[PDB]
Amino acid sequence: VCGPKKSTNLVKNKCVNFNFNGLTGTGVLTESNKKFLPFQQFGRDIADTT
Amino acid sequence: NQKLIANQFNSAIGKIQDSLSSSALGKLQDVVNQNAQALNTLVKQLS
Repeated sequence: VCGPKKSTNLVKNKCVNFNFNGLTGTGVLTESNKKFLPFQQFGRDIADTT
Repeated sequence: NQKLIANQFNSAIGKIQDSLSSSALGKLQDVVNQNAQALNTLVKQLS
């Protein structure tokens, strides 16, 4: 039981600070060609970086 | 024996290709593998 959690709108193709549902970072957001399975939330690579 | 010597050289050069199209460059592949393994270990230490 807690309060509501506000949201701004997402901006692409420029350097931002982001916060997707408790996963923070900094970088450039761009549309992708990867296809997740419908329960997966985020992806990593070999060195375990998001 | 000039013609015999030239023929022996030509066939010995021709066997180097067929040996390389089969590997034998392990001493150069080791250096690449070791440097990639070291960078990967450095990056995984951040977790």
